[PDB]
This record gives sequence, structure tokens and C-alpha cells, in this order.
Amino acid sequence: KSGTWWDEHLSEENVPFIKQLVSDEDKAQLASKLCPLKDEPWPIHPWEPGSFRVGLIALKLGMMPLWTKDGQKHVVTLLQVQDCHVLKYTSKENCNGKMATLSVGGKTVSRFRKATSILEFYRELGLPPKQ
Amino acid sequence: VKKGFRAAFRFQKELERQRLLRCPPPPVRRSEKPNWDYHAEIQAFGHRLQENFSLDLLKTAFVNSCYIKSEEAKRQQLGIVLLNLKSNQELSEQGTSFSQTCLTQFLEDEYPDMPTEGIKNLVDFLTGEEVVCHVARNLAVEQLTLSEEFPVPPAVLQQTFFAVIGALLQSSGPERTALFIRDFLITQMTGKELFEMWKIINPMGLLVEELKKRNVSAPESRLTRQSGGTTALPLYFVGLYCDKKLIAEGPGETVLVAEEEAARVALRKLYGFTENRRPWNYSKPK
Amino acid sequence: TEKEFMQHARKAGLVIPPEKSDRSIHLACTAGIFDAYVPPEGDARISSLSKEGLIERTERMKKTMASQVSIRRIKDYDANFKIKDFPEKAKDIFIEAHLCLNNSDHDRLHTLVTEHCFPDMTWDIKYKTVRWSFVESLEPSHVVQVRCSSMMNQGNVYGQITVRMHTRQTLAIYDRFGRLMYGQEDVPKDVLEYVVFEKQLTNPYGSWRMHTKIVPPWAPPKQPILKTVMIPGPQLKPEEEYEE
Amino acid sequence: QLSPTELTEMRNDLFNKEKARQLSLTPRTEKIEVKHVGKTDPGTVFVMNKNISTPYSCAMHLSEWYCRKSILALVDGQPWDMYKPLTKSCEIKFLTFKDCDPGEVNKAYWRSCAMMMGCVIERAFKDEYMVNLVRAPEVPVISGAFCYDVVLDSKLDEWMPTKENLRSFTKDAHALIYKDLPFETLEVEAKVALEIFQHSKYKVDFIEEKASQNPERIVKLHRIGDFIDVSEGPLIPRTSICFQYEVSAVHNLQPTQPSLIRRFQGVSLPVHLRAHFTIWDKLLERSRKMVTED
Amino acid sequence: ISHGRVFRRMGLGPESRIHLLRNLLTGLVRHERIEAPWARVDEMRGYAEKLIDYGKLGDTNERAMRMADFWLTEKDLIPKLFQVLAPRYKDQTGGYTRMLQIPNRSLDRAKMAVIEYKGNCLPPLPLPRRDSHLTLLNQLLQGLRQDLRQSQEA
Amino acid sequence: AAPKNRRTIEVNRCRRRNPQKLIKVKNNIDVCPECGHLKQKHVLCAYCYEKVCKETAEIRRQIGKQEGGPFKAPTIETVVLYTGETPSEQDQGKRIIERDRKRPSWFTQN
Amino acid sequence: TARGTPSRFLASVLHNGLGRYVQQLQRLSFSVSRDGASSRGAREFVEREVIDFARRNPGVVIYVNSRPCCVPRVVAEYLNGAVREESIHCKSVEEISTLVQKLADQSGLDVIRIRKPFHTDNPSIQGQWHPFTNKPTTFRGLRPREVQD
Amino acid sequence: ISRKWEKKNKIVYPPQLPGEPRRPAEIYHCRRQIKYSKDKMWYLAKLIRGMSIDQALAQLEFNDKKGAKIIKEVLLEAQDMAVRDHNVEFRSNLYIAESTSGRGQCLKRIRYHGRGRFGIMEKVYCHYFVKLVEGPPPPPEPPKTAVAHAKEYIQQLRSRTIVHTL
Ligand SMILES: [Mg+2]
Ligand SMILES: [Mg+2]
Ligand SMILES: [Mg+2]
Ligand SMILES: [Zn+2]
Repeated sequence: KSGTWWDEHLSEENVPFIKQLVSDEDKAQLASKLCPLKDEPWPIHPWEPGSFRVGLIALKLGMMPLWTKDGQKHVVTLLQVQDCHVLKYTSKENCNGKMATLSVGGKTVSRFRKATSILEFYRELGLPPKQ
Repeated sequence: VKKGFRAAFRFQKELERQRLLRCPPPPVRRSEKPNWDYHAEIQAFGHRLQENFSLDLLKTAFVNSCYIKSEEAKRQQLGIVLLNLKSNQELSEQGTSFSQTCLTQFLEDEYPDMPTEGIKNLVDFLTGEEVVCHVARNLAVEQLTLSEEFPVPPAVLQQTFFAVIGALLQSSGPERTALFIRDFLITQMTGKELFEMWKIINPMGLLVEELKKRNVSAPESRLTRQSGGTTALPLYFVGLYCDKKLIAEGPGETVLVAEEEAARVALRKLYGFTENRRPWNYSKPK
Repeated sequence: TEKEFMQHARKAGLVIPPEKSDRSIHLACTAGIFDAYVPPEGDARISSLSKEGLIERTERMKKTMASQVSIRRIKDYDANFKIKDFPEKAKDIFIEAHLCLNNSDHDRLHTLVTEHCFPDMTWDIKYKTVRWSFVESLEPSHVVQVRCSSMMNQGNVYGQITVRMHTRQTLAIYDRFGRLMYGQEDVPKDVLEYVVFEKQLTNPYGSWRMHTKIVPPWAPPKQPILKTVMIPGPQLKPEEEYEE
Repeated sequence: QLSPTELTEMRNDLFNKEKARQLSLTPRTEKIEVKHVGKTDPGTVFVMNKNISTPYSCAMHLSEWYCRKSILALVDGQPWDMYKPLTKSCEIKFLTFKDCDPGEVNKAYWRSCAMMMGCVIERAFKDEYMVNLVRAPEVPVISGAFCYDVVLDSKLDEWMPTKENLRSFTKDAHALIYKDLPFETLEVEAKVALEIFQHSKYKVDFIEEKASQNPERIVKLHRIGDFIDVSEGPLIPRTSICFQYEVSAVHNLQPTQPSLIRRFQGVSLPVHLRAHFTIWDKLLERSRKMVTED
Repeated sequence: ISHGRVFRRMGLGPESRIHLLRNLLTGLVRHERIEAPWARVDEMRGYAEKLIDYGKLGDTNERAMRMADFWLTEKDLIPKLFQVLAPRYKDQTGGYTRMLQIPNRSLDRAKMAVIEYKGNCLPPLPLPRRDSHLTLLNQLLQGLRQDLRQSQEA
Repeated sequence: AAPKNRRTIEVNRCRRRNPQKLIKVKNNIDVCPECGHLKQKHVLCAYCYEKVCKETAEIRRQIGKQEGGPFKAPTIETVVLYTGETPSEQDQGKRIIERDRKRPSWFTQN
Repeated sequence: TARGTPSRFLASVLHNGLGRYVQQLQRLSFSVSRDGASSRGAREFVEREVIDFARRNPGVVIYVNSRPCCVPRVVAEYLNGAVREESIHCKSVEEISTLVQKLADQSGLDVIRIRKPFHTDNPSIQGQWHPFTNKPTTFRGLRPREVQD
Repeated sequence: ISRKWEKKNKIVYPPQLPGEPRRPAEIYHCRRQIKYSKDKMWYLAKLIRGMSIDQALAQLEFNDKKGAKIIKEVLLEAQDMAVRDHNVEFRSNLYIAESTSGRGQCLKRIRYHGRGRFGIMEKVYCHYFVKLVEGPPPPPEPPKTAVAHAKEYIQQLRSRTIVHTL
């Protein structure tokens, strides 16, 4: 009736192995999705007026000045997009809304700090969990 | 310390009542309680029921086998004259046999369409351990019963009650005793349905057999009324049709339950045990 | 707001009453047996050998000069006293003394047992129900030994009679909640115990009452209890390590 | 021939008959002084009853923590079942999953899960098929999976369980866990053990081997409710001990032509050693691969 | 708003905060193991880790001598720091002190902790130990590792 | 500000007996593998830590009798020695502390 | 209360009067005092009235226990087992005579609120109302705006 | 004052019939005049109410409240009293049946305020009562499920009659 964590019962010899083992699996899954147009992509429709495309999930790094040819100092924010993937698609009929909803994740995190329901969702998708 | 006695005395009675509530005393026989005269209480028994009971027969009707055996054991310890008391086993059989044969006469005459299997159950119900004891406890039968254990067990109480009928049977005859069964046993099935006393299994199966005896084609079950079929609170009225003629309509929460109840409705109409039947005639015989 | 608790009680000694008092505590029974009796080893075998037992009981009384003299002292304070009726009279006292435990009739028990015997019998069964019965008697009782106290030890003379009994008994002791705890109410078992009686000869109202039981070192182990027992080892503080 | 639904009826009657017979042979009450030898509470002495008291009963005298954690009992240097009555006064020690060298504990748990896996096999298959258990291979703990060889009917010669078939075993395995049926151990003679398992061909051979090794010719019997099986070595006290339970796959042993022997593999872990979901799925992959004892 | 604040507010002020930590640090140098409230131990742990670094600079360093002179109220411990503690951790680069939690004191039920320098001559604390490799869970992962190593070499 | 009305016991029970006010049960309790007494998973065992302090206090009392005053901290290492022991090969040039007691089992000599 | 007291439905004992009428009163216990003005009305009731009252009701057993007491009482026991105890302390002969007759008429049931002034075991003879009683049936029993085949 | 809790250990039941089931042991123990608030003591008694004898000691050992150590001493001597005098076989086979606190006699002192004002402050004392019953603690009541709610709601719709009519 007491809670437990992933490395409570692991010995000194197993903890480095477990950390390295799951780390290698994350690298393989991220490197196995870098070919989307070969693994049976969905049809690519041409651009039409009144169409909305999906966005990204970026990480705010900081700020950096930027100068234009007009000589005006404009400050910009560095947004780093890392481990950004599409999770699932919901059609307009299933959305109960005017537009179709698309799920996006980012910033791959540890698999030991997520609930069972979330982990099994990514197990079939073959991607590490997103924050 | 306030002087006086009436207030202190009155408060003690209130405290004793609370004592009887927190720790109620176990029940005891009314005979052991004061202001009891067995000879007087049994004479009023006949007048209360308006019957010419015989005291010699009536006194032996409440004497049980267990009471006699326990009575002998008490004298053995003290070494103490012989007792010639008779048990009510002989009287109980006379009352029991007569009651079943008298109820059979009443039921088969009032309900000529009721099958013999059904007649047995109603006699087994009116003379049952539950119906007899409820009638027995409200006629000062338990108080006058001489038993070994208090309260009187229902099995012992049932046997003692029929002994009273047996005592009444010899003193008054069958004609006078037949009214006693009508006024105390027949009146126990008034607000009760046929299958509420005659518990059966698969009424639909029994309905088919009763229609075969009367050369009636197999009934066809069809839906007459329907409401909330897709909801959790449905209502189905399944109608039984013989040769495209409606014979019974029954409600129910589901189709099988409604069909089962519709079968019971048909059986009640066939046996003549409907709610619309005329009430039992308790008037004086002509 | 200056009111305080009435805490003023201090612990005093109950060992001795206030001194320099004319009144003194009057005692009816002695603390222990004046001369301890050790039954000979192998008496259990002699229990079966009734014929050898009868001869030994008569011989021991005659061969023990001291035991024969103490009988004379008893007959001085009570002329109407016989040694051939006491073993039968002891059974009546012994049976009646153990029947008061079931009904908790402590008023009559003090007339059957002494003030020394009462705490041992009743303290352990204060909140327990005891079902004891006397089924059958195997061997008649015999006057093993009679010894009297020294003359005018405290102004009174005490006389003790050692009696041997070998009878079957039934014991059924239930706990406070009615659960069976020790013994069996159905099957009796043989009991071999030596009963010592005592009486204050000086007191005119005195009488023979049960005093104690002799427990020989060669006695068989008693009947085991129903439940299990855990015996903890010595509790140890952290600074103290375990020593066997 | 006796139906499988009634086959276990006679086994329980024989099992209870001998279990009550051993109680009758023991006297009414005999006291045995059990001493505790351990780092915790040294010197404690238990006055227990012979053939009635169990190491679990001794654990209740100390504390409830002992009862929860004492997976196995170490009596006189030999493993002892928690619900096995003690026969003589002797020193006692309790073993847990989390110890310096829980070698016997892991083996006792590993064999226990093998018996639980066999129990659900006798029920999932239809009554028309003859499912005969063979034995419980003593696979090492480091192998990563516990197996229970099973022989099926000739009709199911090429039928292979699917993903959904295996999930049914896991759900039924958890049902046995939810019932919390205690492990009842009973050591009987070889001749008595043959009577219970006479209708089973493979069990008779297994009982024969055990009788030859032990000079006393005694055979240990363990049961979980109605299911009765023959196993070697002490087992865990209750089925609730194992938290995660899953069967990986089924492999057919060779040669197959003379006889078809299927190997039901699976992996399990107790409540005391619960593993994370991510780590657990890694163990599932290993258990799927066929493992062979040395 | 306290964002990025790494230093705690203790004592009667910033100056009193240094003196309270200085007394704890000085008592830690002399006894090599002290017990104190958890927050003060954790705050002082950073200074104890960096105190050895100044001790590795040598006693001839003027800057290192002043830090030892300031942080050590008792002047007899300064020779000990440059001749015992600093040589002891010559091979190590950090993590000279270990901090563990202990049962709260009965006086005020305050969260307590014990801090000691590694390698001391005092009896070892009952340090927390992970489950042995011979446990059931470790053996299953050990078996998986062996096959993975064998598969990789294939 | 003073209360306008007296709050009833029914209102008070809902506040005093609210689950937030009630004590929370702890799930981080386990038995110490060494002595068997209870301990928390993140806190050192009280019984085990107590016997270390009792021995540590005895050792520090011996050190005080050797220095014989304050401001006399040695510039060399320290070694704790018990009955039946001699200085080791690596324990050379250090300050030895002699203890008139057997070495504890949990105290591992290094 | 009505809310502060229990209640019961109108009923009788074993359907009294359905086939025959049975006097539910079973026993009367009078405790009069030889000396004491409190029993002056009760003593006159015993001397002339209880004798004729016993003539009218043979099924009721009457006990007259003469003992010293400050409050004379009458205890009535009924067949159903309920016991009603009443005090006749300092009451006239007529008031006692009316009170005793009232006890004879009662059935013994508790004198509490009765929910309904009527009680019938077969309230319906033509069929209890159900929502489909007054709704006509349609061809093939089709539902509204429902097409078949 | 009232001391009925102590007398509850002196009631002796009649011996049980062979067919009667095992009656669990009942142990009543208490400590009087504890320098603690009955309001604060209630949270400690409520915490261990329904827990096992060993589980309750685990909660009270690591609890920071002062009364936690006071209650633990009461349980330890009550656990010993159960085996020693009440014929309880296993000391760990106990659970807390009744655990409550009662007000004790409190002294009255004066707390001085400003402007020559004063306020009477009491030195609160409290009692602690504990009842031990042999046997495992009863399983906690499962939360009421949707099926039970659906069963109850339908049962309500079946017990309704036509009111204010025949
Ligand atoms: Mg502050
Ligand atoms: Mg002031
Ligand atoms: Mg002033
Ligand atoms: Zn410890």
C-alpha cells in the first residue's frame, strides 16, 4: 500500500544500465521517424484559401538583438523547436467543432515520470513522451 | 437538598423506565406474571370465540409432549402423585386432518377451475407455519399453551392451534367447526394474489399445458405497448394471442419479465382467481 | 484564579501498623509449614501398589517418633479427636472447598481454607469462570504426617496434618469472555497431590482448614495450555549490545 | 471416464482426508519451544504447539511487519513454508525478498508463480480437449521467465495462441490473485500421492522420481483452493504476494512428432518488488524469447 | 517574488547568517561530524565543500590563509585543515561531505540532519543501502543485460 | 470585528473534522533491516543512529583526555583502537585512541 | 404534532368482524385500596358495577386485587399483546363506568395518528389506471414518424 | 467523576456452548488527566481509529504531536495487558475499535491583559480512551458504485404509491 519509484529496488550495478538502456531506445525511436515521406505518408493537398496548417511547440531560449538594414535595433526571442512530433489526428466529425484538431508534442522527457495511461499511448505510437 | 417526597418518588419511576429501555428484561410467560388464573382464562376463551368449548377437552389441547417430559424431570430431581395428563397429539391430528379436508371443500367449491396442485398449496399456505402462528398469537393461544420453552416455537404453536379445532370438533361437530375455519383461516388470503401464495416456476410453461387440456392453440406473444425501449426505464406490454384473440396483457420492465407476468395474468383468469372475482361470502348459511 | 488540585497524598508503609499500640494483629494461620515434608521418590509407583502403600503409611507413623508425639498435643486441646476419621473428613473439606470456586462463594470458603491458601486459589481466578467436579476416588486418604508448632510461639499453638489424596478430577477453566482456556470438561484425569491441613488449637472456635499443597520435584508435568506463548528476550538499549 | 469438473472433487476429498488424518495422529496438545535467531529481537522464545502452530503463527506474536514480509521461513538451515505446521522445537528465521542473499526466496517465488500459471491452463481450454500438465521446470531466476510444460490434445497440434488468447490468461491470473487463496502445503507418502494423481500419466512419473531420492519416500503436495499440484520446495504463503503477472508466449518443444510438449512462458513480480511500467515492458520482451534450462 | 534566490534568510541578518554558518563550519572541522537543523546544515554544506578547495591551494597562499583565518574561529584548526583535511581529499575533486536526515529532535520537532567529512575516524553512519543484486528484481534485469551484451557481440 | 452570531457545533464539526484538518497517513514507513525497529525510507534509523552517537560520545571523551585542554587540535590523523587490536600497517604516524571495549560488529575496521 | 409522533394505517386484528366479531379486550386488572379516599369511586364501582359488567362481557377476565395503594389503576390487556394502563385516581362512578366501556370497544392498537380514514385491500375492480388505458392503438403498433419495411 | 471505563474490564461472560462461535476479546484501557487539549487529542485518536495495533504504533511513532507519544504508551501497556490478563494469543492480532478523548478537570488561572484587564485561562487536561478487539481489522467499506446507485434509484421508483387517495 506504499508507493514506489523506478530505481527504488535497483542495485548499484543495474541503475547505470537502466538509464543507458532507456536512453538508447529514445534515440532509436526519434531517429526512426526522420523519413516521413517513405513510411506511407498521407496525401499532400495543395494550398488553398481559407486553410489552416498545424503549428509547432517551441522552447524559449532567451533574447538576442537584431539589426535591420534600416539601422533599427530589433530584439528577437530565440524559440528552439526540439523533438516536435504529431501525436494523433481528430477529424472534424469527431472533433465536435468547425475545424479539425491535431495533437502536437515537444521536449521529450523521461518515461519514469508519467502515468500508465500516457505511457501506453506513446508505446503504440513509438515515440518518447512529450512534456 | 430540597425537601419533599413526591418529586423524588416520581423521578425514580422515570429512571426505572429508562433502565427498562437501556437494558430491557427478557420476555416471560404471562402465566408466571401475577393476576393470572388458568382456570378463568380458559373459560373466557370459549366465550371470546363464541363457542361451547368443553373444559376437559380444551385443557388437554394446550398440553404438549415437551411440557409433560419437562414436568416429570422436575419431580425426579426432588424425588416426588402420578400424572395422567394427555398430550394434544391425538387432538392435533383430528383438527389437522379435518382442516385440510374442510379447506379443500371450500376451495374446490369456490374455485372449480383451480387445479388440484394449486388447491394443495393454498391449503398448505393457510395451514402453513406462518399463517397459523399469526392467527394463533392474536387469539390468546400462546398465553394458554403449556410448553417447555418460551416463546412457544412456531412448530409447537401450530400443533397446539389445531388441537383447539380438534377440541372444538368433538364438542360442536363439523358444521359449527366449519365456520371457525372460515372465520379464522379463509380470511387470511384476502389481500393476497394467487401466485403470491402459490409460488411456481416458469408460469409460461404451465400456461401451455392448461391450454392443451382445453384444446387451445399455442399462444403467440406480441408487443402491444412500448415506451422507453432504449432507456434504462422501459415498459413493455406483451399480449398473449390464441387464434388472433387477445387473452391477457401484462406489463414489465423487460420483454421476458413482461411476458412472464402476462402468463400469470392468463393463469389467473383461467383459474378464476382474478382481482375482479366476487368476495368470499361470510354471511350466515341459509 | 488561585484554586489548585487537592494533590496531597503521599505513599506510606503498610508493612507494620502504627507502633506503640496495645492492639496487635491476630493471625489464624502460619505462613509456612514448620517442618517441610518431602515425599519419597517413586511414590507414583506405590500408588498402584495399594497393598505396599497401606503398610508403609502405618509404618512411617510408628517409626517417626516426633509425629506420634504431636498427636498427643492435639488431643490435649480436643479430647474427642480420632486419626481414623480425619482422612475421610479431609475429603469432605477438600471437595467442598473446590466447589466454592465455581459459584464464587467466598464467604464459606474462609471456613474451609486458611488465610494463606485463599489468595493462591482466588487471585488467579478473579475474572475467570471455573468448572471443577469430583468424578471418582481411587485410593483412600492416609494421615501421612502430624506435626505441631512450638509451644507459645505467639501465644497460640498450631497443628498441621499432612494428608495424601489420589483421585480423578475434572477441570474446565474459561476466560473472561467464555472461551475455553485450560482443561477439558469431559475427560477427567488422575491427580496425585498432598494436602496439608491446619488448625489453631488455642482458639476454641478454630477448625481444620486447607493450608497448602506439596509439589514434589518428581511430579509429572501439568497439562499443556491451549494457546501459544511468546517469551521476549531481554530488551536492549542501543548502547547495549546483545549478550547470550 | 470421470469428467474434469468432477475430477478435482475426489482429489479434495483425499487431500482433506489425509490432512485431517495427520492432525488426528498428533496428540491433543504438545509444546515445542521455538527460539528466534535473527538480527531483530534476538533471544525471543516461542512456546508453540506441535503440528498446529506455523511459522506464520510465530510471526504474528512478534509484529505484523513480520507477517507481511516473511515470504519464506528458514528453519534449521532449510526453507520452510509459512503455513506448514512445525513438527519439533527448533530455531526459526524468516526470509524476505529484500535481503543480502535472497537466493532461496527468489526460487520459492519463482516456483510458486509456475503453479499459478498451470492452474489457469486447466480452465481456459474447452472441456472437450484433454489438457495434461507435465511438470514445473526448475528454470533459474536469471533466465527471466518461469515456464510450465503443458501437453494439449492432438486436435490442437498446430493451433497457436494469439495476442488475445494470452491476455485471457493474464486476466484469469489476476483473478486468482484477487481471491488471495493461501498456499496449503501437505507432505504425504509416495503411495498416497499416487492415489490422487492416478488418472494423470505424467504426474505418476514425477512422483516416482521424488520417492527414489528421499529415503523417507515422502512427496510434497501444494494446493490453491480446488486446484492441486505436485511441486518441489517451499512456496510463497498467498497468491496476493505477486503484483504483476503476465504470460509471454507459448513455445513447442522438440521433437514434436513423438509427442507435442508446449512451453508456457511468463514473468511475474511481487508487491514488495513492484517494477515501473517502462521497466516491466522490457522484461516482457525477454520472457517471450524461448528459454531452456541447463 | 523569490526567483533564482539560492541563499536562505537565517539569523538576525546577512552578517549574522555568516556567523551562524561560521560556527557550524568551525564545529564541523573540529569534530568532523555534527548534527544540526536540516536547513542550516544544507546551507553550510556548500561552504564546507569549497573550504577544502582553499585548503588544496596550500598554506603558503595568502588568499587561502585569510579564508581559513576567517571561517575558522578556533585558530588550532587551521593547521589541521592544511595538513589533514586537504591531504585527505587530494585525489578527490569534490563531494567531500555527506548529508543525511536524522529523526527530528524532541525539543521542537525540527527537521534535523547530520553532516560529516568523508574518511573520518568516527564510526560509520547507518548509511542507506540499495537492494542487493541477488534480489529477484535485480536478477531479471541482470539476465536481460547478459542477452543484450551477447546479442550486440553477434 | 466581533462575531455577529455564535457558530453552532454542526458548523464547527464540518470545519474541525474536514479532511484537510485531519492527519494524513504516512506510507513511507518500513522496518530497519539491521535492528528491526521502524524507520522512514528517507530518514536514518533512530535506533541505529542512537548507538552511533553513544559510541561517538565515548570516543570524543577519550580525545579530550589526551589533548588536555582547548586549542590543542592535532595535525595528524586519528585512529580508534579497541581491546585486542594493534596499529595497522597504514595506521602509522597517527594519533591512536584506545578503547577498553570490544569492537562493535557494525563498526568495520578500515 | 404529526411529524413528532409515529403513525399507522387503519387496520384491525385478524380482520375482526369479517366473519365474526371477537372482543379484543382480554383482561382487566383493578387495584383498589381498602382504606384511602383515592379509591372511593373505584370501591363503589367494584361493589355494584363490576358484577353487572362481568355479566355483559364473558370473554374478558376481570381481576380485583385489594391492596394498599395511593393511586388505583386499571390495566387492560388485549389479544394483539398491547397493554394499556390507566389511572382512575379520584373518579366518580359514572366516569369509571364510561372509561371501562371505552376500553372494551377498543382493539388494542396504539392510539396514534391514522394516515387514512379508509383501508381497502382491493381498491380497483376495473383495472388500476395506467398511461396506456386511454390511448388508442395504431395499425401494426407503429411509433410516431416511424416507417416499416 | 466517572470511571466506568475501568469497570468494563471486570465483566465476565458465561462460558460458551460448543456450537457457539469464537468471541473476540475486548480490552478497555484509558489514561486520566493528560496535560493536553481534547480538541488536539481528537485528531490523534481519529487517526488510529480502525487501524491495526501494529499499524497504529507506526503512525504514532513518527508523528510530531506531543500526544502521539502519550497515546503510544497507552497502546503498549494495553497490548501487554491484553495478552497477560485477557487471554489474547497474538499481541499483533488487535485493532483499535474505539478511540476517543474526553474532557478532564481543568484548573483556572488569570491571564493579565492591558489597561488593568484580565482573562481567565484554563490549564486544560484531557482523557484518552482506547478499546482493543482481538482479530484482524474490519475491511474498509468500499465506495458505493454506479450499480448500487442505479439499484437504489430504481428501488425508490418501485416503492412509490399513489398518495392522498384510496
Ligand atoms: Mg527567523
Ligand atoms: Mg504579562
Ligand atoms: Mg498595571
Ligand atoms: Zn535500525
